[PDB]
Amino acid sequence: QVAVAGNAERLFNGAWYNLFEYGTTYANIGYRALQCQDDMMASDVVSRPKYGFNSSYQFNDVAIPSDGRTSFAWYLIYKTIDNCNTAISIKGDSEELRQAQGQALALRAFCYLHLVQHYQFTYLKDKDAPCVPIYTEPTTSGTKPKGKSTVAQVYQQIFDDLNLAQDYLTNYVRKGDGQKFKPNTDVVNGLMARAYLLTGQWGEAAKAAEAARKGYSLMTTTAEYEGFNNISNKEWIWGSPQTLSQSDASYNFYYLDATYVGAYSSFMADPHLMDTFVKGDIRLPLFQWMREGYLGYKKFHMRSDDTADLVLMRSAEMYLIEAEAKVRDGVALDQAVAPLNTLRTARGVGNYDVTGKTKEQVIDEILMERRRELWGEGFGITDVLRNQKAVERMALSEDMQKTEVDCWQEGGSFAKRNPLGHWFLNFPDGKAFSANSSYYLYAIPEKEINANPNL
Repeated sequence: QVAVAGNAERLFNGAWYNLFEYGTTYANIGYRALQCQDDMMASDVVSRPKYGFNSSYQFNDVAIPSDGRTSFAWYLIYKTIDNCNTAISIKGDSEELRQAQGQALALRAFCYLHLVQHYQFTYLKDKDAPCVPIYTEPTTSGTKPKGKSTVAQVYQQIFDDLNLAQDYLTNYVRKGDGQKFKPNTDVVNGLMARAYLLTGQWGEAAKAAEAARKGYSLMTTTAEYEGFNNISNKEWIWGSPQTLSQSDASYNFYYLDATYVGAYSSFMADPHLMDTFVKGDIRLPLFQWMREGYLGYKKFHMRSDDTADLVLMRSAEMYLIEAEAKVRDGVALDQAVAPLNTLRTARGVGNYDVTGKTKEQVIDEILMERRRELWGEGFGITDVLRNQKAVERMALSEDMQKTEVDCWQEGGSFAKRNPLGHWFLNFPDGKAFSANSSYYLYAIPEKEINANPNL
C-alpha cells in the first residue's frame, strides 16, 4: 500500500521538527538560534547585553571546541541529516514517496550547505580543504564514525541531492500556505542558486534565482514589511509555521523583537547601517531610538499568541543573488542591476545609477543591500565568509555619542538618552578584525573529536 510514503513523510516531518524545535538551553532552541548566532557574530547587529547572544557578539562561543552552542549546532544538523537519510533509504514506488524523499533530499542538501559554510573557509578560497564527515546512509549500531570529506566533496553531495530533489518534486504542488515548510521546485532552485553562487557558477546562479522566485511578488509598503512573522507573506518561498501547540522556536523572538515588553530585545541595529538607507525607503520608519539609547529596528514581532512563523527564503534574496551573479558573470552593468532595481523600486527607492561605477563598486552596493534587506534573517557571517571579508564594526563618533536622542520606552513613553552603537570593535586576542579568521568558523565539538578517531 501507500503507507510506505507515509513513513518517509513521517521521517521528514520528524527531521523538520528536530531542526526547529530541538533545544539544549534557552539560548539554543533549533535552527533559529543558529540564525541569531550568525547575524550577531557579524557586522550589523549591536548587542544589548543579555542572556543569549552577547557571547556571539564578543566571539566567545562557537569557535570554542568545548562550548555548549558548539555542541548543540553540530548534533542538531547531523540529527536532521540522519532522519533525512532514513527517509531517502526507504524502498518503494509511488508518486507520494518520491515527493517525500525529494523533500528529504532537499533538506539534506540544506544541512550540508549549512555545514560546508560554517566549518571551513569558502569554496573559492580552497575547494579541496578538509571540511566535515558526509553520512548518507541511516545511522545504525554497525555504523563507524567517518573522517572529513573536502569542501568540494560536500558541494558535490549538495548538488547530487538537489538534482535528485528537482526530479522527484516535478509534480509536487503545495496544498496551502501551511505547507510552505515542505520543499518544492521553487525551494530546490533557491538552494541551487545559493550553491551555484558559493561555487562561483555565476551564470547558473542567476538562472536558478530568477526561476526560484516564480509566482512570488515583493512587498511595497512599510505596514507589510513590519513583522516578519507570517508564512502567508507573498515574498516567503520557504518558512516554518509556528502554532500554540508547536512553538518552541518562537522563544527566539524574545531576542529579536525590539519592542517586546519584558523579554530580552537584545538584537539592536548598527546606526551606521541605518545611514545607508535612502529617504523614502519603506524600511526606514522601522528604525527607532529606544530603551538605553540603542537604535531598534522593528523588523521582527511576536504575534498576539506569542508565536511567530520562521522565514527561510524570500523573493528579495532571489533578486539579490541574480544581481550579484550577473555582475560577476560579466553581464553589462546596466542589465546586471535590473533585479537590484526591481527590489529598490519595491522598497520605494529610485534606480541605482551604474554610470562611472566599476563592477567592484556595483558588487559592493549589492552586498550592502543584502545587509540592509536580510538583516536578522541569518545571512551575516556566511556572507562575510563567502566574500572573504572581515567583520566590520565602528563605534558612533564622539560628537554623535555626545548627542541626545528621543528614545521609546516599554510604556510608549519617551525619554532622552545618548545614542549607542557598536562597542566590541576588535577580536578578543586584541587583533583587528580580519578576513578568513578562525573566529568566524564554528568548531567541530570536543565530544565528536573525542569519539571519532578520524578527526
